[PDB]
Order: sequence, then C-alpha cells, then structure tokens
Amino acid sequence: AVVATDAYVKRTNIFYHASSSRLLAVGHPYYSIKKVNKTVVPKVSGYQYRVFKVVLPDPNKFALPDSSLFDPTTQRLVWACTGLEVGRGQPLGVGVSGHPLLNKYDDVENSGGYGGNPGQDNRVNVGMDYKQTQLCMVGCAPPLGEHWGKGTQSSNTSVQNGDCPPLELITSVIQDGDMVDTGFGAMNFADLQTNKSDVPLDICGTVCKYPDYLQMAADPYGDRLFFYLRKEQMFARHFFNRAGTVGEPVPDDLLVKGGNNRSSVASSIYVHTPSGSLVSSEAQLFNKPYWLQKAQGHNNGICWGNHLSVTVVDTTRSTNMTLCASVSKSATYTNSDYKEYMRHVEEFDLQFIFQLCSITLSAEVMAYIHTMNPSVLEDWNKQDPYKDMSFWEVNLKEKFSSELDQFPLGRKFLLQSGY
Amino acid sequence: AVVATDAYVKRTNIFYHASSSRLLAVGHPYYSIKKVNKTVVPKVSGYQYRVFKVVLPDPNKFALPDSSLFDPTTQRLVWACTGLEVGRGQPLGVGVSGHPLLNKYDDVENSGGYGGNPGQDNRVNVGMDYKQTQLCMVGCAPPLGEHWGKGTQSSNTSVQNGDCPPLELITSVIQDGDMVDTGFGAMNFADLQTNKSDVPLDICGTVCKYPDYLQMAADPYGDRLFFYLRKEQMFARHFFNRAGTVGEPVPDDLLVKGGNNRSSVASSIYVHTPSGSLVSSEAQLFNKPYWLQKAQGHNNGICWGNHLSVTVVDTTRSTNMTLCASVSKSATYTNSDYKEYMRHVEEFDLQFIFQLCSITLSAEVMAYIHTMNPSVLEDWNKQDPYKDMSFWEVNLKEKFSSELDQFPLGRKFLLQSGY
Amino acid sequence: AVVATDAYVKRTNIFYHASSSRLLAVGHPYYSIKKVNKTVVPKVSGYQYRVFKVVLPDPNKFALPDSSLFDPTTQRLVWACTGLEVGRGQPLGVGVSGHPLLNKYDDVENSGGYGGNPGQDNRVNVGMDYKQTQLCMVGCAPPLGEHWGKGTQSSNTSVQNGDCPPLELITSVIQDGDMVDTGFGAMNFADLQTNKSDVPLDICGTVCKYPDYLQMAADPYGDRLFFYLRKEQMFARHFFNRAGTVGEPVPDDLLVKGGNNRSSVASSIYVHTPSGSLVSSEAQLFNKPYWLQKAQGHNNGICWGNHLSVTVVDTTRSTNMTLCASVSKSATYTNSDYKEYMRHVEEFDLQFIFQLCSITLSAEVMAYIHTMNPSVLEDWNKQDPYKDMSFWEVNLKEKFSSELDQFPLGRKFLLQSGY
Amino acid sequence: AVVATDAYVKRTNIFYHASSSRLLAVGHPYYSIKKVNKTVVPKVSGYQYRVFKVVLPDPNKFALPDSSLFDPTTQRLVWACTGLEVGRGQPLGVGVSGHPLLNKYDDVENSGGYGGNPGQDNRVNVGMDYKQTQLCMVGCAPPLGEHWGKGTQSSNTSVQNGDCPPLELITSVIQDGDMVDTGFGAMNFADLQTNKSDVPLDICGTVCKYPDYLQMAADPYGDRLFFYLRKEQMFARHFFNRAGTVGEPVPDDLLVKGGNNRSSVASSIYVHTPSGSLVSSEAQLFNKPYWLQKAQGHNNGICWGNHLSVTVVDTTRSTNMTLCASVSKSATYTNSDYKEYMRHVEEFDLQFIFQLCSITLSAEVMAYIHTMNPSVLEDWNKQDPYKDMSFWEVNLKEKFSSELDQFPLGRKFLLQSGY
Repeated sequence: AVVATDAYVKRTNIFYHASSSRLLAVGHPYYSIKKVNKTVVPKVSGYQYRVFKVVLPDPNKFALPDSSLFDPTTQRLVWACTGLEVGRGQPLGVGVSGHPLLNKYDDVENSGGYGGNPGQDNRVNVGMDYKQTQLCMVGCAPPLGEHWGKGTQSSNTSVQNGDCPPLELITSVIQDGDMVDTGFGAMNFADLQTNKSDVPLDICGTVCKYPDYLQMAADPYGDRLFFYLRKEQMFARHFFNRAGTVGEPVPDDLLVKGGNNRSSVASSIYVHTPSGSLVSSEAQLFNKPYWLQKAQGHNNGICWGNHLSVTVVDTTRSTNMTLCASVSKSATYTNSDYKEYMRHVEEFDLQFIFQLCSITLSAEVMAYIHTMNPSVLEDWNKQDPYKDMSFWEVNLKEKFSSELDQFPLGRKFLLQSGY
Repeated sequence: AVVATDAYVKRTNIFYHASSSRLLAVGHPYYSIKKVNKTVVPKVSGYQYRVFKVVLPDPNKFALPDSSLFDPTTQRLVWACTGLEVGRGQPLGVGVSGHPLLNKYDDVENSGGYGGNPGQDNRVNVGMDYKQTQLCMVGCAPPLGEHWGKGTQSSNTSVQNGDCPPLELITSVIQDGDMVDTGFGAMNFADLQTNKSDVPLDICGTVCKYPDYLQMAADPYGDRLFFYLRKEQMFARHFFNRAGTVGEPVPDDLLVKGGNNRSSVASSIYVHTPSGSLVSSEAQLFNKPYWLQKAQGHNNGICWGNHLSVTVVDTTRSTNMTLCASVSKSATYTNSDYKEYMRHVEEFDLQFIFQLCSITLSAEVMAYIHTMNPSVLEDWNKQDPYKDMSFWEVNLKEKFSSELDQFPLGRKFLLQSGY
Repeated sequence: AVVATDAYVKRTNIFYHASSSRLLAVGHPYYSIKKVNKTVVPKVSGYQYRVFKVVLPDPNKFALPDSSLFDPTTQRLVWACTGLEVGRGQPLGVGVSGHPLLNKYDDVENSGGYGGNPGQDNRVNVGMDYKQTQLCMVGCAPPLGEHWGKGTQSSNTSVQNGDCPPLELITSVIQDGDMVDTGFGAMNFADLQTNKSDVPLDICGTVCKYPDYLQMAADPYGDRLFFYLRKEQMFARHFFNRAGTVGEPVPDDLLVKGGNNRSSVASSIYVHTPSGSLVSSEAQLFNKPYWLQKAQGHNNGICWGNHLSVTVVDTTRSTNMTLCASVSKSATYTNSDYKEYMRHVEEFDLQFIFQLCSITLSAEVMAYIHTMNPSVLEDWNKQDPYKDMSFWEVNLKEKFSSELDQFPLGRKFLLQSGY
Repeated sequence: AVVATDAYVKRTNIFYHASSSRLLAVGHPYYSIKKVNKTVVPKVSGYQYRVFKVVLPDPNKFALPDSSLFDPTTQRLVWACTGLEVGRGQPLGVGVSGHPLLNKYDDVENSGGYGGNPGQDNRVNVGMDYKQTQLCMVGCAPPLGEHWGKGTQSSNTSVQNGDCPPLELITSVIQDGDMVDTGFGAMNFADLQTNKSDVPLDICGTVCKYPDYLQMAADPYGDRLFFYLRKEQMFARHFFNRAGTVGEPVPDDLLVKGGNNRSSVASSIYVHTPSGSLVSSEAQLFNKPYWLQKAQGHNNGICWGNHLSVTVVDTTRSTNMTLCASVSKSATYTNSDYKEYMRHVEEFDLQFIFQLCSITLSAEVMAYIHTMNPSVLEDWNKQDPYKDMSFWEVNLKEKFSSELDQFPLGRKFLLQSGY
C-alpha cells in the first residue's frame, strides 16, 4: 500500500527562496530557421509547451548557518515545494497562424449554389487564431501527455494504399517545445495527414499533445503532478470542406440521390476554423502565487532527487510581431524593396519557495522508498533517466536564500503564512 | 539587507488633502500638427501613457498650526501617500486608428481562389480599434517599461541589406506621451518596420512600451511602484497577409509544392486586426479611491524627495471626435466646400491624501538611507535626475489642506478610516 | 468652512409618500414635427435627457394632524429626501438612428483596393444603434453637464475660412430634452460640423452633453447631486472614412509616398459606427428603490426651497416603433399607397418618500445659510432662478400622504426600515 | 385604508399538494390552420402568453379527516398559495419568424452607393429570431398588460387619408394565446400597420402586449400579482429601411440638400432586426420552486374565490420544428415531390402547494371584504366575470392531496420548511 509522504518525511521551519530571474525565448512562430545547415533561429511559438527542469541544490552537502539540526548517520535531507509563482512578461495578445496552401475547398457555412467540382490543387492562403489555453502543473517528474498516432495493423487484409490509417492513443512525456492542442485535436498530423496541407504550418509537421490528466491522477505515488491549473476556451469561427477523394462516401440509405449537377455528392468531410474569444487580465492564471499546502496525491510536494518539473502553457501572450528591413531605400514605394519577417517572444521568471525536510532511514522506510524510487536511495551516498528528452534546464543551485523578506514571493509568503 | 520603511519611519495623525483639479489635454490623435516649424497642436491619443510628476511641498519648511511636534535637530519630515483617486471626465468610447497606406495585401480569413501575385505597392486604407487597456501605478520613482528594439550584430557575417534585424529587449523609463501596446506588440516600429506602413499612423513612427512589472517588482527597495491595477482585453477581428518579399520562405519539408498558379507559394507572413470588446462602466478602474495601506514592497508609500509619480493609461475614453468647417457655404453640396479634422481629448483630476511622517536621523539610519538614496540626505539641509525625460508636471505645493471634510476624497477618507 | 447638514437640521419620525403616477411622452425620435408653424409632435428620443423638476409642498403652511411639534417663531420646516424609485414602463429594446445623407465615404474595416477618388457628394443612407446608457441622479439643484463647443480665437492670424475651429469645454445646466452622448462624443455638432451630415439626424443639429461629475462632486455644498448611478457600455461596429478635404494632411515623415493611383493619399479621417451590446433585465438600473441614507456631500438629501431635481437617462427602452396608414386601400400592392411614420414613447412613474425636518434659526445658523443659499431665508417669511431653462415640471403638492403602507414604495420603506 | 390579509386571515398547519400534470399545446407557430371553415390546427407560438386559470376546490365543502377544526357558523375557509413550480419539458432552443413579403427596402447598416429609388412593391423574404423573454407571475386575478393602439381624434382637422394615426396607451387583460413584445414594441400592428407587411406573420395581424407592472404594483389591494420574475434580453442584428412615402419628411434646417441622384432624400424611416443572444440553462427561470412567504402587496397569496391565475412566458424553448411528407416517393429528387410544414410545441406541468386558512366573519371583517370583493361574500353561502376572456382552464379540484412527501414539490417543501 502507498503511504502519504506526510508519514515518513519530517518537516522543519527552514524556508528558502529561489528564482530563475528573467528567461527569454526568441524565434520564429511557425518553423525554425536553419541556414540550410545548423539551427540558428529556433521555433518559439506561443502555442508551445514550456517544460522547465528546475534543478535544486542537494541539501545533503549544502552549508547551513547551523549544523546541529541532525544525525547525518541515520537521516537524510529533502527539499519540499511550498509555493511558486510563474512570472510572465510581455503584453497580452493573440497569435495568428496560417498556411499558404491550406486544403480548404468550399466554405460550407453559407454557400450559394452547387458549384462545380474541384480539379487538382485548390489549396488557398488561410489564416486564423488558435484555441486559447492556460495551464500549469508542478511535479517531481515530467508530465504525461496524449495524442493520436498511426497505429499498427494486425495480420489483416493488405492495407490498400490510401486506406484510413488505424488510430492509437499514444502516451508520452511532454517535452519542452512540444505543440499544444490548437483546435484540430491532439494528434500527430505529420503521420495522419499525408498532404502536409490540412492544418497551419506550426503544427502540420509535428504532434499536438494534451495532458493525460486521468493517467497522471491515477499515478500510484503521484510524482507526475501534485498541482495543476487548466483554463481553455474556444469557438467555431468558420466552416470548411476539404478537397480530395472521400475515403468513405455517404451511405445510400442516408440520402436521396440528386440528378443533374447534384448527381455528384460533394465532400462531406467538414472542418471548422477554431478561435479563442478575447483574452483579458481577469482570466489571467499566472503572475499569482500558488501555495501548495496539501497535494491531492501522496507526494505532498517532495522534490525527490532535488528535481522539480514545471510545465507551462500560455497563449494569452502569443502576439506574433512582424518586422521588415529595406533593401532599396529609394525607389518610389516598391514592395520588392523590403523583406518581411516573423518573430515571437516569451518572457518568464520562475520563482519558488522551498522547505527543508528530513527522513530518518529506518529499516522500513528504506524498503518503502527502494520500491518507490530506488534512485532516490542510490544517490543518498551516473546517467540521466531522461537524457534523450529536452527540457528548459533551469539551474537554481546558487540561487537559494533564507532571507525571505528580500524577495517578492518571500514577502508574499511571510504575509500569507501569517507569521 | 533591505528593511521595511515601517521600521525607521514614524507615522503621525497629521493627514492632508491635495488635488490637481481639472487637467485637460487637447490635440490630434495620430500625429502632432506643427505649422512646418514649431509644434502647435500636440499629439494627444487615448492610447498614450500619462506619467504625472506630482510635486509636493517639502514639509521641512512648511508652517504648521503646531510646531512642538519634534526636534528639527535630530529628525526630518517626509510625506507618505495614504490614498488617491484618479478623476476622469468625458464619456466612455473607443478610438479609431488607421493608415491610408497600410501594407495589407490579402485577407486570409476567408479568401476564394489563388489570386494573382502582388506587383508594386498594394497598400490600402485600413482602420480599426485597438486593444482596450486600463492601468494605474503609483511610486516615488518613474515607472519602467519594455519594448523590442533593433539590436547590435556581433562580429558576424556582414548583414546583407534586408536581413532580419536582431531583437533586443530594451528597458526604459516610461515617459508621458509614450505609446501603449495596441495589439501589434511592444516594439519600436520606427526601427523594425522600414516601410513605415505596417501599422497605424499613431504608432508606425514611435515605440510601444509595456510596463516591466517583473523588473520593477524585483526592485530591491521598491520605489518604482508600490501599487498597480492592470486590466487589458482584446480579440482578433480580421486576418491579413503582408506584401513584400518573404525573408524566410517556408521550408520544403513542410509543404507539397503545387503546380500551375499554386507553384508560387503566397506570403505566409500573417497578421491580425486587433479589437477591444465593449467598454462598460462595470469594468471601470478609475474614479474610485484606492487606499494603500500595506505596499507589497519595502517602501510603504513614502514619497522620498517630496516626489510622487502617477502613471495612468485609459483607453475607455478614447473617442476621436471629428469636426469640419466650411469654405464655400453656398454651393449645392460639394465635398470640396469643407475641411474635416481630427481631435482627441483627455480630462483628469488627480486627488490624493498624504500623511506626515518623521525620521530620527540616528547613525545607523543615516547609513541605510545613504546607501538607498544618497539624494534624500543631501537634500535634507542642484540638477534634475530626470531633466531630459518628459512628464506632466503637477505642482501641488500650494494645494495641501488639513480640512479633510472639505473635499470628496477627504470625506471618503474619514468615512473609510472609520474615525 | 462648510458644515454637514446633519449638524443644523433636526430630523423627526414624520415620513410621507409621494408619486407623480403615470407620465407619458410621445413623439418623433429624430426631430419635432411642426406643421410649418407651431410645434405639434414633439421630439421624444430614447437618447434624450429627462430632468424632472419635482415640486414639493412647503411644510411651513401644510396642515398636520398634530401642531404642537414646534415653535414657528424660532424654527422652520424642510423636506428631506429619504428614498425614491423611478418607475419605468414599456418593454426593453434598442433604438435605431440614421441619416439619409451621412458623410460616410469608404468602409475601411476591410476594403479591397485603392478605389478611385470621391467627386462631389457621396453621402449614403446609414443606420445604426447608439451607445447604451443608464444613469440617474438626484439633487436640490439642476445637474451640470459638459460638451465641446466652438471656442473664441484670440487676436491671431485671421482664421482663413475652413480652418479647424477652436475647442472649448462648455459647462451648462442639463435640461430636459437634451441629448446624451451617443458614441460620437459630447460636442455641439451643430457648430462643429458644418456639413450637417456627419452624424444621425437626432443629434446632427444639437448638442450632446455629458454629466460633469467631477465638477459637481467638488461642489462646496453639494446640492447638485447627492446620489447617482451610471451604467454605460459600447463597442465599435463599423469603421468609416469621411469625405471632404483633409484639413491637416499626413506628415511626410510618417509615410512613404506611393506612385500611380496610390500617389493620392486617401482620407485618413476615420470614424466608427457605435453600438451597445444587448440590453437585459439583469443590468436594469431603474424599477428598484434607492434609499439615500448618507450622501457623499454635505447636503444629505435636504430639499432646500421645497425643490427636487431628478435626472434620468434610459436607453434600455428606446424601441422606435413604425406605423403606416394607407391612402389607396385597393390597388394591387403599391408602395405609394402608404405613408410610413416614426414614433417613440417613454413611460415614467416617479415615486418618493420624504422626511419632515426642522431648523432652529439661531444667529449662527441664519448666517451660514445666508451665505450658502440666501434664497432659502428670503422665502421663509418673486422670479424663477431657472425660468429660461426647461424641465419636466412634476407637481407633488397635493400628492403627499402619511399612510405609507398604502403605497408600494411605502410598503418597501417600512419593510426596509425594519420598523 | 387597505389592511394586510395577515390581519384577518388565520393560518393553519394544513398543507396540500396539487399538480396539473403534463400539459401539451401543439400547433402552427405563425397562424392557425382552419380548413376554410373551423379551426383545426391552433396557433401555438413560443412567443405567446400562457395564462392558466387554475381552479381549486372550495374548502367550504371539502371532506377533511378532521372536522372539529372550526365553527361553520362564524368562520369560512380559504386557500392560500404557499409555493409553486412551473414544470417545463422539451429542449432549449430559439424560434424563427419571418414574412415572405416584409417591407424591408434597403439595408442601411453598410450600403455602397445611393442606389435608385423604389418603384412599387419591393417586399422581400426576411427571417429572424425574436427577443428572448422569460417571465412568470401569480395572482388571484388575471394580469394586466399594455400596448399601443389607434386612438380617437378629437373635433379636429379632418384626418386626410394617410395621416399618422393617434397613439393611445390601452390597458387590457392579458389572455392566453396573446403575443409577447418581440422587439418591435408592444403595439397593435393590425391597426397601426395597414400594409400588413411591416413585421413577421406571427404578429403582423394581432397585438403585442407588455405586462403593466407599474399599474398592477399600485393595485390598492394587490390581487393582480403578488409575485413575478422577469428576464428579457435582446440586441440589434440588422438595420433596415422601410418602403413607402415618408409621412413626415426630414426638415430643411437639418440637412444640406444634395444635387444629382442625392437630390431625392432616401427613406429615413429606420428599423432593426431584433435578436436574443444565446439561451442557456444558467439563466433558466422555470423548473425551480418558488416559495412565496411575504407578498409585496397586501394579499399574501390568498386565493379569493378559490381561483388562481398563473401567467407564463418562455421563449427559451421556442424551436419551430419542420417536417415534410412525400407525395411522389420515386422520381429522382424533385422538390414538388414534398410538402413542408411548420409545427411548434409547448410542454407544461404546473405544480403547487396550498395552505388552508380561516376567517371569522365579524361585523367589521364582513364590511372590509364587501368593499374589497363583494363576490367573495356572495359566494360563501351565477355568471363568469371573465366569461368572454380566454384562459387555459386548469382544473385542480380532484387533484389535491395532504400526502406531501409523495410529490416532488411536496418533498421540496418539507425540506425547505425545515420541519
């Protein structure tokens, strides 16, 4: 049986403050710009995931003003997350995405008559604004996400080229720079949409993942996430019709065949342009301190291994600025005289407040932990369990301080904690 | 270590009221009108910042009804801000901005077929309403803002004319008459948009700044801002496509080249017309007293140097009235018979309530202060630290009064303070 | 120093109820209809001000059931407003306004290409809905408003015909039948817009005033308004461009001249069609009793001179009904067979609750009052100070009654007053 | 003086439950369908009034389980309404109304140029959604409404055919099946709009009434309504211009005559298409029990005469379903093969909870009542005072029961009443 950390982890009055200070990300909203070689301008979209891997200093080395606090022979130290605040700079705004060649055939919302039939290539320049999403979740382990990917066909009828691919719910570790569901669902467009032209550039070549809350919530121990705030909204702006043969035509029993032009049923493969309504300060999730006092799982904010993963998604600041430089500052206004570009920006400032804890390594405690996270013990005395994955490394080792009243969150803390 | 002002600044029961009374600004919403020489009609936009430099009378001179209150040999007097109310006249409304030659090529929200390709100069007359914004912040030092400016290239490949300029987060002192982010982000359009036609006239030639909250909040002492109320909202009205060569074309791996007309991929440099929903009294920020009782920083409203900076931004009253005078009052309706103009207006009435404080200049106090703000001491016995900057000077020297019940805010005060 | 009425006005337990009962206004929404002589059908718009001059009976004559209550030799009687309720009939709805010849040249929200240039007279039939506004304020003096009018040029360069007129903030007494700001600001269109075609008929020939709250609030005594509820909301529906020469062209430094058609910069004199969102009962201001127990000013509801001014603005019931009568009831449907008309309606029912008060005329009281309102004394023992002004006279002399439980507001009162 | 029923009507602990059970109305939304003779398919619109005449059993006959409760010689029994719940079936939705030949000339919201002039008959097929309205009011007397009807001209200038009719505020008894104000105001379109084509079919031939709250509220006794919940909302969808001669042209002083096409001023008789925003459960009024504990009037829910009138208006369930039957089930899709129809539906279930009361008929009580409602006495020992009027008769005589816990409202009651 799993037990609440509150049962084998002694707490103290030692609190420290830590902040990563200003963090900037600056790139192209839709795709990375590599000079036909290496990546120079990285892809930085507002609809991207931000998974910060916050590294804390190992207290079992740290030099305290006191040292009579315990027996380094029978007990060990651990950092526990007391509260955090995800600072967010830059003004509020929405980000436009599009595709020069979107597979958007006919507008079905309100269309006059049964026009002709599409020939070859009817793609058109389309642009819209994605679904608004604000979310944040802390844990001592990377977050889990879900998306739909191409499955594996069994020993069945040879899949004639063009058959609808098999859907599979894939679970994975949400990494930094991953794409958020934008309104076309959480799926791997790269693999399920061969034409590379069914959704905006910023996602038509990757995967859009969605937090696998239900799975994490059932985590036996609860290291994945012991806190989370989600806020997503969206409505249907326009109604479209795709171009291309209809893999699965409309059944006869469902319609009354028409004559003349109508004799050729139109594409019944509908789609809609998503859109988030307005964004406002009132609904702002971040820039507000969150005090975790009682996790819903068994791990009550214990940063095992001196690690701490903070996932963040914020589209409320997705303005994609545009800038152009001239190349012929003289002719009378000539479009060719200029080069237009796309640049997006992200501004963070992660600040936390941790509390020193101890653990007397009794026979039984040693056992429970070894079954829970053998790593934890093996360290209290190597390779990275997530070396392949990519997270925004945030090193906070030389960033701790017990002078709480010297920092905004610290001040807020003392205040809130009454004493 | 920085200490809370509440530890070395004694408070009293002496309260005074002060108000700047009616303040008017009247000009042209988009640009200043100089008669080809000097500036006559100033630029007064609703989307402009209002940084009032409120000057208070030096209490260490002031003539009180009493004078036994202290020893002018060991202690000094300081004004502390207790509360204020930013009066706002004129009705509610929104302000239209535009550009006769905006670089708005094709509407991408919903466009028919793959039109032709732009030639030279396709600019069109466009008009929209900006992002709604209400904010206010007090401090004993000017506020800090952020915007993106043209950076400095290192000893790298010669920047071929037309290359995308380098972005740099510039920090600066928000001055009166500065531009607020309107939906196209906080950047210096003058420098990043060479064509001078990518955004409305009221901002295509200047900088749009955004409060650098995170930086001010981390102010070691906290003189920048000890109070602030922000409220911004906005949505995407229309989706546009710019004209001009695409500095960074869409990568091959992201699309399936098309033949015929489609063979020439369209501009994938999207943009959107911003818009603030409705404005209503319910969301009104101003015309309401704000009682600062416990600043979040260490400076609890102490107006060091007898100064006080009040920043204000209010677009809820940005109606840009129009007026026309005739030149041929007789002909049968002829457009040429009239000259149309643009005029905007702002109406303020800053009223405050200050509390007299004292400070015994002990050895240690003298030290702390000298490190904090040497100026403060050097005065208690010159050039302006912000002579170059421009603020709306509000002189309140002959405006103080201890007859609280004779003024609206005063009345409100007594009431609120129970006694 | 001004003193609170609560200091020299004794209160009693005598309360009376009074109501004006049903009040109807029925006319034309845009202009009055005079048969080329006298005014028959008056102008009754929803966006009109309603300033009721409520006349009360002079208690210093009134015949009470008791009369031992005081010495008519040393003290006088005064009515104090305890509470009121502005009854409003007719259903909720919005009112359409328009102009057959509005100076609306090109729609700038989204316009294709640089069309040609306007010739002479391009005015078009336009119609929209104004900014929603609900407000109400009581006082013993008429309300003050503000609007922009044509100023007076000093001894300067001869104002060449057509120069932009000089703006002046004019303060005035808001009279019944005045126009409310509708979204084009508070100004005197008659004088600032020579072409008579820049805004709807209901306002293109008059002034739109806005309550001068700030000025009234600073009223030394506070007889102007001791209570007020305001609720206004609005958004930008469409974006227009005016026709007529541009008095102040766009500065060269702000744009890159274009060649060809673009060589002639379009009118940069933008405007927007206002609109109030939906109206709903939830936001209804009226038909709810308001109990004034502690005025924000010094006059706590004392109806000096037995007068009482109640200003009201309510556009939530501005439906402009249409009706047509036939002239050839037989022909096969022929437009000429009918005459269409426009009629608006207003339905009020002002009910109050007053409290008898007394004032011993001591030497000092006599003085204070004589300085405050000499009239008040001169009466306690003539011409109208507002004879020229026009208010909706509401006589309540024969309308008082001490049988509170016999009237809805009375019942509400007893209830609310607990006893 | 009128006295509160609570003074002469003794209450008891006897409570009963009653419900009308399922009530269905099924017909045509716009007009009744009579087979050129008698009415078969009745008109059942969502924007119709529902005035239920709930008949209760006369307790002065009723057979109780007890009978020692009083002296049938000196006192009488009366039913008092304690609480009710208006059950509503069918899903939420809006109802479309229209007119094949609506007098809608030119769209004035945004129209290009000064088009030509209308000839004869320009009516067009128009369709929209009405203003949303939810209301409910109980009383022991039918509700009062108001609408504008054709008045009566005095001994004045012979009303030349076509002159604007005279408006009169007509008060009447709101009957079942009456029309609710839908956005074109409360008036008698049949009489004020001769062309029969100015508003949708469902109202162009009848009257739209609005509750005369103010009048009922002033009811000396208060039998009209001792409870009421109103909730109406609406916004302006489109702006129209009517066709037909302008009875009262625009005054010269208001405009600058134009000179070519413009020389003929267009119709300045504007109108707007109304619309209710979305409907949602959150704003649902019904399907919630209402406990009347203290009426605002003097009659605290005393069902004099064993009658009870319940008025209801609910447009939140106005979906107008469509259905078609074939007539040539074989040909290759041919419109003529089918007949389309219109059918609306209403589902109610009125449930109440009454409380037995008594009244000792003392000399004085007999008097008060005789003056109040002589009928009441004459019965305690004939023709219908509203025989001509039409209400939805709801007989609850055999529907009473003292087994409260056997019914939903009963259960809710016991719960709510704590005991």
